[PDB]
Amino acid sequence: KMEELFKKHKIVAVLRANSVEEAKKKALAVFLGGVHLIEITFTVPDADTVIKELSFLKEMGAIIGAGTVTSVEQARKAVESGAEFIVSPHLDEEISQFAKEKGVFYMPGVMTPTELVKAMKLGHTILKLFPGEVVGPQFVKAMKGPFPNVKFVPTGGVNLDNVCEWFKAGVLAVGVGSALVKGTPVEVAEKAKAFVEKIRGCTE
Amino acid sequence: KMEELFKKHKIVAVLRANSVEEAKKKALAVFLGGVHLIEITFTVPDADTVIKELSFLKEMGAIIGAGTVTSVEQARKAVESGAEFIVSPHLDEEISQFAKEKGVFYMPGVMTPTELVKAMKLGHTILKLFPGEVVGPQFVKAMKGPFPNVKFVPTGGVNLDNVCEWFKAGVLAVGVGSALVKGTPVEVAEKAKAFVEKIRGCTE
Amino acid sequence: KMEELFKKHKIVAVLRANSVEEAKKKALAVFLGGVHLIEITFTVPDADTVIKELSFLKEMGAIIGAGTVTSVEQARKAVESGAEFIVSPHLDEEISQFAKEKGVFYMPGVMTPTELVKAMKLGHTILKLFPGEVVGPQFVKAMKGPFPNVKFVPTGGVNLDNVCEWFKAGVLAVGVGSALVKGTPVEVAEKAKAFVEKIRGCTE
Amino acid sequence: KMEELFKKHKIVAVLRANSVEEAKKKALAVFLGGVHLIEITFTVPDADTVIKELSFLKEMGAIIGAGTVTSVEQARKAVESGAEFIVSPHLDEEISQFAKEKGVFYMPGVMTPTELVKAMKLGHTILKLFPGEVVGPQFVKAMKGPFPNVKFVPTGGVNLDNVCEWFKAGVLAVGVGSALVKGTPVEVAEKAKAFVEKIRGCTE
Repeated sequence: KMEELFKKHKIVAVLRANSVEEAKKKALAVFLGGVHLIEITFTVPDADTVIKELSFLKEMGAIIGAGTVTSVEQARKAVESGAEFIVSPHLDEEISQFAKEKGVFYMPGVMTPTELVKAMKLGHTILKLFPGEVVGPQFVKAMKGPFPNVKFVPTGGVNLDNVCEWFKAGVLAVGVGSALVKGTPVEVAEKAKAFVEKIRGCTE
Repeated sequence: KMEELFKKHKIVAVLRANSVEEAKKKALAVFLGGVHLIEITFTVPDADTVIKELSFLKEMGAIIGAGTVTSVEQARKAVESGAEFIVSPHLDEEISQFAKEKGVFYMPGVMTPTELVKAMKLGHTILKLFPGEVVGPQFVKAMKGPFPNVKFVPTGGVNLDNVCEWFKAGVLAVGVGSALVKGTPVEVAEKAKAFVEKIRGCTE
Repeated sequence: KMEELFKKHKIVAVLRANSVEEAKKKALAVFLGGVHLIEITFTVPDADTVIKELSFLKEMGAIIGAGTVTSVEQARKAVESGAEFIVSPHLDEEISQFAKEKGVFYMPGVMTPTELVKAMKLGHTILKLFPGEVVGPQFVKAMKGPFPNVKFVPTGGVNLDNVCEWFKAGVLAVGVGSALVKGTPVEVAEKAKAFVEKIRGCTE
Repeated sequence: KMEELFKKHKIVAVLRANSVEEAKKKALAVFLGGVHLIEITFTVPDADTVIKELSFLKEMGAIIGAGTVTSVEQARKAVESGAEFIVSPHLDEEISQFAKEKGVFYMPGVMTPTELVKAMKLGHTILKLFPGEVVGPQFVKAMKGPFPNVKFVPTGGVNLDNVCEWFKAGVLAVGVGSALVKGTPVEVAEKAKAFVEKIRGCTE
């Protein structure tokens, strides 16, 4: 179900903020701009409170998840607060097992073929590629040969100029951080609209 | 308390829409653009449902009221759904009495000196001026002589070009309909920001 | 039935004259020019005699009514003389009740939202807007928001240059006085034809 | 008697001031400039004292009345202080009845055909038109058709440029406020002379 949501929506807002209020305002702004997949990172103060207080957006068709999850304790708080997916920057076997037992989609971060194969052995075929700005679209193209069934969601350095190159490399979706979420709520809503239009114009 | 909110915020979004979903999206858009006073008109389908489902914005500092109220039945539904103020296009003695008994702020609409004096005799000193595009800022200036203590909130034809003329005439606030609320959610948020900046630039 | 006649014919001749003979000649002239709705105003001397003596035009498809009715006494004389509709410059509760008891269409005049709501509470949804030259087409557009089911027939200052602006504002019909009825019988018949052609050219 | 004074003098000074002393100085200035009808508005501090202290000007042929009367209490104080006429911005049934019982001329303010007909039913045929700057000379021309016997005294926005247009529309007299009464006593006397000369030059 989560794979079909990533495939349909093609973009995840990777939300970093300095407060609960700033995070909520930015989550609303990206949703009003047409971004339905919203990742509340655990670098946001009280990220569990932010996820819980955004739960009303699910009735409007938002999908609220947790990102930068680095412990089972954080994964637990995220799920208890109503996170619909979990994202980490790394591969975490304890978070993988916890997410499997809870029936919650987990997207581990990988950077190498060895980490990719470890993630596959834990049952993961949809992988965060992080940092995307270091490995680039070339890594995604290289992995298509030996790993044809693995799908990537790159995070890091995705912007309006390179987003169509990522889709041409064969990514499932993109995780967009500062290029989307940096600025005032109005500028964030305008950037969200521009990303949705740019992605549509190179994936239809 | 409601007078000080009108004086502080200086703008009310007069929200007309064809559905509950459109009304909610536009209410969020004006709030994200910095408009805190939001009038859900009873020409919106299920306007009571819209008011109830927007109640979470009150925790963010939105003030949600009802507009185009033309019966005590509509006034009751609005208050039960959590409306914080009532607005009508006309003077209504039954709505005035009901609002007084409920302890809810009522802003009747007036167009004439006779209707103004009737509204004052019912205890109203803050009056909707409607239609504002017919009577203009000249009516507000004319009423300052005989009625120095009456304050107006004009509705109808208020736009970015004339809003500062309304404040120069001595209005308390402005009710803005189609010039703010018409368009996509993104265009409505941008127009809300432009109205807030324009009003600030001629009232500070 | 009267609503469908106003909707079909789109124009009422508002007939003012200084004698019975002048009124009859002008009523014939507007009818020969294609205007079927003819309002004999009670500012015409012996207006009841004029209505009675024009009764033969009903067999030709003219609809003869009374205008400038300001008392139940005048309303009675108009109906007894065979008036098919009553028009007043104001809202009159006694004329409203009398017209309801007689089963005769009454079109009250209104200028304000408060008078409009009073007229609606008396069962009137088709309202004379008077004076039309003071409130303009902007008033009709403003009333469409809060009062979508109310239909206007403006009277006062309607002419060949502005008649299409009134229809674009969403009026049901127009009441035309001096711009149609002033002049010789020949000039009145030519003006009637010009109004019918102008209205057709912007309402089809 | 008051109708013939309005018809003869054609102008009423509508006197607003911030003190008894300023009001008296301005009343003297307009009288020395040839304006005999002087309306002391109840927005003047101690307006009853001003009327009483101007009573000596009646021996010189000044006609001193009260304006902006909005209660029977104010009407009583005005009459007890020697007001020769009462003016209000609105139609007031209690002031109408009180003025009738006292045998004092009352000129109610009206803005609509409905208020006009209410004023006529209370015995008033000479009406203040207020605010004159909103309804304009076009309203006076429109009322001549349905209400040939009603006479208007417009107040609000009357000045040296438009005063002759008001007389061409068929007003009985004009009420002149800020265009006459604003300035030093010398400037007010010069403006009074200029208004009297301008009115004479378009009404003789």
